[PDB]
Amino acid sequence: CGKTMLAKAVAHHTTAAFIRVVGSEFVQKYLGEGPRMVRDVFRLAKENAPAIIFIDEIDAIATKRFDAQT
Amino acid sequence: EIKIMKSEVLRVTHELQAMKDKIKENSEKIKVNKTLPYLVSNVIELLDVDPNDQEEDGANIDLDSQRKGKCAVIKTSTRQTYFLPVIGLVDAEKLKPGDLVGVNKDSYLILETLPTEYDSRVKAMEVDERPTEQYSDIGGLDKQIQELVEAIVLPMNHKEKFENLGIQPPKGVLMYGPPGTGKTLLARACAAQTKATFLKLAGPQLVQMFIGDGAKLVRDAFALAKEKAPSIIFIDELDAIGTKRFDSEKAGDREVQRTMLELLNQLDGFQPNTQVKVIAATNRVDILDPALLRSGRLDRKIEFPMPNEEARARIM
Amino acid sequence: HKEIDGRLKELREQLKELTKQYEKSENDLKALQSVGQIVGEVLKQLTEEKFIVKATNGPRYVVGCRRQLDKSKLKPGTRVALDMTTLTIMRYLPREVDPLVYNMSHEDPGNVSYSEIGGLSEQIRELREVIELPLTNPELFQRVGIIPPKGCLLYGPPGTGKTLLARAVASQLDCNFLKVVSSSIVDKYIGESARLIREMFNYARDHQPCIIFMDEIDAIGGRRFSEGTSADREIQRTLMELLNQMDGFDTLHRVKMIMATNRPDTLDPALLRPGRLDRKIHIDLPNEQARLDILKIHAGPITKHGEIDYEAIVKLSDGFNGADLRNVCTEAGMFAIRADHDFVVQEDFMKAVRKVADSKK
Repeated sequence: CGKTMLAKAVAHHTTAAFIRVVGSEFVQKYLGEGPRMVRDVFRLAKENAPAIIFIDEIDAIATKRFDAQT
Repeated sequence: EIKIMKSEVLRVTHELQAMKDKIKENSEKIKVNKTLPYLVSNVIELLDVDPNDQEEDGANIDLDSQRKGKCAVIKTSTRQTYFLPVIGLVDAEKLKPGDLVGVNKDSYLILETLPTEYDSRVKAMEVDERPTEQYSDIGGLDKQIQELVEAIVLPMNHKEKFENLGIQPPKGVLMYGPPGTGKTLLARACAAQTKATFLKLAGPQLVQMFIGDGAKLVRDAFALAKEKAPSIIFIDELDAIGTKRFDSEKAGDREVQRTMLELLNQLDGFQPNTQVKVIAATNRVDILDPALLRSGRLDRKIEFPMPNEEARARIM
Repeated sequence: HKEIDGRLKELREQLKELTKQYEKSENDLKALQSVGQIVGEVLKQLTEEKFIVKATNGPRYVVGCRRQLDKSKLKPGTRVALDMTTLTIMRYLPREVDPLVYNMSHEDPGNVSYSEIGGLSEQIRELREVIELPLTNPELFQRVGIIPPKGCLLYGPPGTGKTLLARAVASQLDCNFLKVVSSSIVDKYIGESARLIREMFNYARDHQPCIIFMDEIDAIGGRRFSEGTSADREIQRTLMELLNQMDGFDTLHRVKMIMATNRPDTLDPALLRPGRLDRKIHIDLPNEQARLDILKIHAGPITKHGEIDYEAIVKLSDGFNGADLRNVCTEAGMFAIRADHDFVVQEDFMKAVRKVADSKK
């Protein structure tokens, strides 16, 4: 609905980097070899400020037992 | 003129021997790597241009998976991917994107080609090469037999008649009625008679703990069938392969649905094979899970007839 | 003298075929000595001697690179060949994703006809107007200044046969079909559904134009209700990816999407808006004139007598699609083989149609 476009819109004007972060591709079934690439990625972004951290759909990782069928 | 001729005959004999020594040397070399422990691996990509690709990462904190593979890849079973340039020790065109290869863990080269198919060859596929049943030995089942014989057996043989007509054969049959009537006994008798391989698949067996596993199992079942031709795939259940829910909330039971749909599409995807014959049976009297509209789907209807007193006597 | 010449040619030809084969086996040996090639990607270039690579002999490493290699090949973020103990950059090659033929199964656009189970014709025309026209001109859309379609959905009872309607379409459009079987996308491994979809989508943009045909999405269909993450986390994984492509800076530039769904109820709130699934078309139940046509195209190849009142059968028949009528035609044809004639009657069709109707829902 453009909910996303407004976010990008302020970013473009303001003079700071767009970091697009996937929060439901945070989710994972078990540790193994696969999820460790993004580990290094976040930290550099904090260092070389300014940036805008946009986290898309946090919820995959956020659902836990608060319904108790998770 | 004399001299050159006689020396060339001695030259050619000497050259063969040096080349002969070379081959000898190679034969021992390859052999040693075969004696187990040995790595079998799976070639994901055939290709033989555009090297380089990527696997594994560093660490710190925040978790998203990644994997890659190109040129030709083999993924060995420690879960490691390897880049090799092709050899003529086995030919790459003869190899496929999805093939099992035998690899020499030294240079990581494909010493040999292994058979077709990967992973499980179904976790419980029962093959009955010749059933022990005959229908000529049981009468009073008669009405059902007349219809059965006419359904399955007639297309394969009578093919010449079909060809002239221009209509095609069926591919699937449905049998419905009260279980435990010895409905199955007649299915085992037709298989014995016809000279197809009888493959017994039980519907809860396709269901696994493991996620997406069943569709591979069915696809494989189909593939094994292709090689065996003719074949009868006997599917017990139309309750553990005959539900898919029309409920709004049905998401949790997604597994069951995915498998069922897979069968129906596997039938709809292409245009029939006369290598497979499929017979489906119920195990609880009558459901609605549409799987009968086309003839690449099921189309033949066999009904159990209610008991006839004359028939009971005959059986007795 | 005479004898020697005659013998010489026979032994020379024999020995040559043997020497040549043997000589190859020697080349193979040379290769077993050769070193293994580890795959890496460069994170960044530190010094002209130091590079960051994240290898798969071991973990992350700082590695060297040959002094025989060009500076022009240093390019920011590329795929690299590494050794297996020297741990150096053997080569650099430009980063594209790997192509998929293990995820791209090919169905040729003309293994059928759209006069086979034609008479479904009208729905073909509506799918054509949406899809076909953008391929011919973007220019016509462009002058006006209007965003063209990305995706189209077909839903309903699979009376056509779900897959058949689509397949018939593929033939007409005559394009590059990238085919998806939904339950091979779901796997029991971490992040494969996500990796697979993404690469697949990537390959379409390079290769453009291309159609991605998704047959029976129901691995994408499921918004949860009990809010699990049993298998249910994968449902969320895939769904999220579909939306991520749309939410991105990607534009399906010449990329077309066709979806098939059996029952529609698990759609997202972002699909109602165009800019993913634009058009959603329904099944439509044939008119009796369509029905006649469909019966007519079926009857036509096969053998018959010399006189069939087509209209009578049209009357008895209702509530069927082209696949549904086809079975009745073939059914009549069985009864003729039984009768032992290549000659049909009106009666076989009347009975055939009733036989099918009963059996049905």
